Amino acid sequence: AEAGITGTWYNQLGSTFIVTAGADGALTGTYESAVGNAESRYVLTGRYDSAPATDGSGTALGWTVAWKNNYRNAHSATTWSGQYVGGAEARINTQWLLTSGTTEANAWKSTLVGHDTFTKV
Amino acid sequence: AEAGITGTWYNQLGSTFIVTAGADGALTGTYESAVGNAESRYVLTGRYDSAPATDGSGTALGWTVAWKNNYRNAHSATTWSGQYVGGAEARINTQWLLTSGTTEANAWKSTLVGHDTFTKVKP
Amino acid sequence: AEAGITGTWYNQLGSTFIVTAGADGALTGTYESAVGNAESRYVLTGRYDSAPATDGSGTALGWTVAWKNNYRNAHSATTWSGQYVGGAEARINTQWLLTSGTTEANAWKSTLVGHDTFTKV
Amino acid sequence: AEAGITGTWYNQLGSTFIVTAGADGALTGTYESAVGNAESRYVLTGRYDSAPATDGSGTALGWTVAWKNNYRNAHSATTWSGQYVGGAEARINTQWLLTSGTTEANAWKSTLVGHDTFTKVKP
Amino acid sequence: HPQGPPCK
Amino acid sequence: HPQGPPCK
Amino acid sequence: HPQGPPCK
Amino acid sequence: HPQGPPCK
Repeated sequence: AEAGITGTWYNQLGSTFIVTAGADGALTGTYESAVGNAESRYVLTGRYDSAPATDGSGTALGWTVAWKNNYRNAHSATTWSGQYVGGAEARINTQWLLTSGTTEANAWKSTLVGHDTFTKV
Repeated sequence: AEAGITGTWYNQLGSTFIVTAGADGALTGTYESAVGNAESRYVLTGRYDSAPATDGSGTALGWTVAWKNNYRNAHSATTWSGQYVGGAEARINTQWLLTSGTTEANAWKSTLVGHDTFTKVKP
Repeated sequence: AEAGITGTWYNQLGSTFIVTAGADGALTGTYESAVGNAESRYVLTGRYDSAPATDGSGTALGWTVAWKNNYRNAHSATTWSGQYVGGAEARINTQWLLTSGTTEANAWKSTLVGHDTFTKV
Repeated sequence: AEAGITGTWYNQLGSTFIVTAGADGALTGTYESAVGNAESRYVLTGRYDSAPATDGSGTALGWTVAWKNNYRNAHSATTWSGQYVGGAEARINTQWLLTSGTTEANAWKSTLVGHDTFTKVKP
Repeated sequence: HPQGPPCK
Repeated sequence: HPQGPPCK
Repeated sequence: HPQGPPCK
Repeated sequence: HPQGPPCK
């Protein structure tokens, strides 16, 4: 449901995503990596459709995480694009792009693509 | 660097991207469709590496636009992931994913992929 | 295992993929769509690593299907890129690109990207 | 059309693509790395729509190259999916996926995505 | 499209 | 779609 | 990379 | 990688 996005989600790799969905389309939160750890946390910001279609379609959304925090800088950024489906088993199904900052010479293999499914379990 | 990214940029389709990079790695701005009057502005938010490498390496960044504003709602969102390359001719080279809200049955064709290159025009 | 690719695989949508892996890297077969049906079949051709690494890595492969047969022409083609992992539960994990033939004007949204996992069940 | 695709093409990195389109929708040929002597040739196989639309629409096609030959084996395969656009300046515009064989644990970063444009040089 | 699921 | 060019 | 699984 | 440019 609308603010059904708000919460803690986990993906198949064990990363945790904590977000707040504002009534007007904003997505803000923390994305934490492996182990849980202390600052394995990175800031994330995104946007979503705050007035989705009234047909059983999912809600489009997307967000970004630049992999730099006060402890690490992996000179890369990831964007996840996908949709939220609520209900008994709510999930966020995404495809993502991870681009690393390279020199021109390596620009051809600067971007990895994958997919992740997040659940609240 | 934040200055370098801040400004107005255009891509090969004629769309407008106006961004401000903040010292904390944040990106805020507006995205506009190719020509098409004034009410074709959408909010964008993203993040960039505020401490890139020395070398002639690009600065990684990314942002998202949910295609809904006070005039239209296309039930979709696009995210651009790429690198900012500064110099006299600064460019932001990206790959993007556009996902539309679908029903369970069309979920298989819910995402389009493409690439855009942005050229800087104003600071 | 090497010629463990040969066989009938199914994906999460119900499509069936029947392939023959030649000792030198070729992949040939039929890809059939929904319902099973008669010619819901399309020809596929690809390539794979016939000398994969001797470390527990999967085997890289890829193939293409142009969606035209003697009954239908959907003016598009799909390419699946991924790897094969054998064992008790053999699977072929892929990401794919479906490009439709468009006019210049629509070229910007000519390509869809997704992912499929095939199993022999 | 098959003729139109048959020939030698090069992309912006300097790689060579030599293809023959057969009447049945088949594509066979060789792909070569950017400059780099003779033993940098790999086999390619693909398919294209042998009955495209009238209109000025491109012809969809795709092909794959497994980066293994008698000299090297990079344990990876790339597939290009795109459209052939004919005319006096014919071009094949593509998006590609390069997947490397990995262990279960690095499977998450096993695939790279990019785009290449090919220009025709010989028939 | 023949790549998708059935139209049942 | 606001991400594509102007129309015809 | 922080996006991947643990290095355990 | 044979898909990228010549080396340095």
